[PDB]
Amino acid sequence: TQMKSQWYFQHNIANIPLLMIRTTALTLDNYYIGSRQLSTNVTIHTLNTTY
Amino acid sequence: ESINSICLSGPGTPKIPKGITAEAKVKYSFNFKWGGDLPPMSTITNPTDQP
Repeated sequence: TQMKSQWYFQHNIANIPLLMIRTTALTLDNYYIGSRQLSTNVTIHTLNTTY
Repeated sequence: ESINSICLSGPGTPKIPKGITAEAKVKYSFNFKWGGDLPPMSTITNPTDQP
């Protein structure tokens, strides 16, 4: 909306970002299961915090 | 100069004062078309351009 139909020097507009695209990879047919194996629970390893 | 002087005795030959050069010119325009397959082309950076 800030880029009006007017002419601009190419030096001025060169670095102005004229589009942002956001994309994420998806599955529709495996939406809940995803890549789950065996149990719904996933195992996380951690450093004992208490020591 | 002697055979030029004999030619100057003939009709239509001009009178030009000594030390003057007479001149004539035409402006021409020859019309052409150039034909071919589409040529290549190149471009210039926007930041380093007519400021």
